[PDB]
Amino acid sequence: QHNKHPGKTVMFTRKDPLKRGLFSSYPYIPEAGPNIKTGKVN
Amino acid sequence: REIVCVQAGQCGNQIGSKFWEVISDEHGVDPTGTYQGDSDLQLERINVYFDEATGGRYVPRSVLIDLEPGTMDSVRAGPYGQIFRPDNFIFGQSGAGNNWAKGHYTEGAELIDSVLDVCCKEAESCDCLQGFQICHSLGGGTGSGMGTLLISKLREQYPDRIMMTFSIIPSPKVSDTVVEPYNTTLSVHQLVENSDESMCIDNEALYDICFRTLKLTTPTFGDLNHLVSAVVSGVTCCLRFPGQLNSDLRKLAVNLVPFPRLHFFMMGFAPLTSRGSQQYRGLSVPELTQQMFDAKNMMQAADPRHGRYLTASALFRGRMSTKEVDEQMLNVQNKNSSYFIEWIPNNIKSSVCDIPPKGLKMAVTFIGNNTCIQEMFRRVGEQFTLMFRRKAFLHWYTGEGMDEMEFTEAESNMNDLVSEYQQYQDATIE
Ligand SMILES: Nc1nc2c(ncn2[C@@H]2O[C@H](COP(=O)(O)OP(=O)(O)O)[C@@H](O)[C@H]2O)c(=O)[nH]1
Repeated sequence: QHNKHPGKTVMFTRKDPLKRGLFSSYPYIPEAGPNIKTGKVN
Repeated sequence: REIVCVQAGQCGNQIGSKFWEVISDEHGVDPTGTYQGDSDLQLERINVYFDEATGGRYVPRSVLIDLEPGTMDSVRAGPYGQIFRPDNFIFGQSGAGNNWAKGHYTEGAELIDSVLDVCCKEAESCDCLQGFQICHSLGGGTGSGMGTLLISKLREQYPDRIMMTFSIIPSPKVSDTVVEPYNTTLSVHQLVENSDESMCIDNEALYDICFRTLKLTTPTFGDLNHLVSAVVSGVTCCLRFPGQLNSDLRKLAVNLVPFPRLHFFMMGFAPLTSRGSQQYRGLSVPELTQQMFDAKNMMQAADPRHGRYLTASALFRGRMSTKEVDEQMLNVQNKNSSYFIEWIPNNIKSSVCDIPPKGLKMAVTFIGNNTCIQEMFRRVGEQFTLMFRRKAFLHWYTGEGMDEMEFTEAESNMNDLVSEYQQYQDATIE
């Protein structure tokens, strides 16, 4: 029998692990009188 | 920023021979010593490991010490043996006998003066000296005794530099030497006071690496020593080539050691690919990271799942984005948060270098500081106590002149190191 390393794999990763490629995202927050009178007269 | 190498004993001389073959290949140095390389990037840092002799030649900054010249005759007869300076070979006339007391006290005091004169001549020649690098086994006789003697003398001479050791440690399943527990315990006692950073390798882990990962049909010690030479030449790569995030041996020490006694690390090298499967997996930073954390790729018997990481370091070689490195290190820290010590906010340091090793698109070397190393010392202390209570082979050491009190000091110091690791593993914020 061949001997073995006594350590088993636990840590796992993946490619492109971030959400939508962004580290973090901000939440959405919603949102007188009469004038002077004159004219031609006589 | 120059490194000085010391090779001691049979294991040290053989690993050194393979290391200098790998380094001469990466910088394009002919075995005659003539530069025949093809890029200025190779020449501009050649001084880091080679001194220049007249009319083109380069000589390697290494001291070879052994008590019987048989191994040295084998390395001088080897294909690159001519490069070594004849005056750099120091030898006695009788072997160490695998006995620590003989190697440290009788032939040690006889030869040590010539080794210190060669080491001082080699160190002073540097324009600015970086730390020393030593390769030896702890289970042997001249490796353990002369390595720890020379380390103590160099620490007296050059206390402000770095002291780095690569060390072979006894396998948990089969011994290569019967008196291994005494030599290992006394050597670890010497190292914890004198050393700044120490890497430990089990031959059993390299055998399992070769058979399971590389599926080699008939491996030889040249392959194991090539894997070791690859990681050894990789840790220093950022010292001697340009990159987007430079790093240095002192920066690794400053980021890896939280407290001065906790300086023992695990080592790994990632791009090992099986002899018939390269078509099944493309090179990528996630693939290197996945192999990087797989315990199958670690060169020690202890497993991370029984401990916690205080700190870790990854050095990347190749043309790659910094975003992928940072997000991979964040994703691994976030997804496996229970295996990282919580009172440190980030345990991994990253570094990026532009020039990969020849024939590989990318490579990374991994250094890890994990509390599971306490399990190895506890096993060695158990075997030491079993042998010492019955005086199993003690008359050799006592007949050479050792006081029994030295054995109790080394046992107490190793037991306190195990206790300190156990206390830091179970510490809490409160
Ligand atoms: N990886 C590796 N281990 C070796 C080599 N030669 C010896 N060893 C190991 O080192 C230990 C023997 O120590 P040794 O070098 O003989 O001590 P010395 O007698 O003082 O030189 C055993 O565990 C061997 O398996 C080698 O070339 N490579």
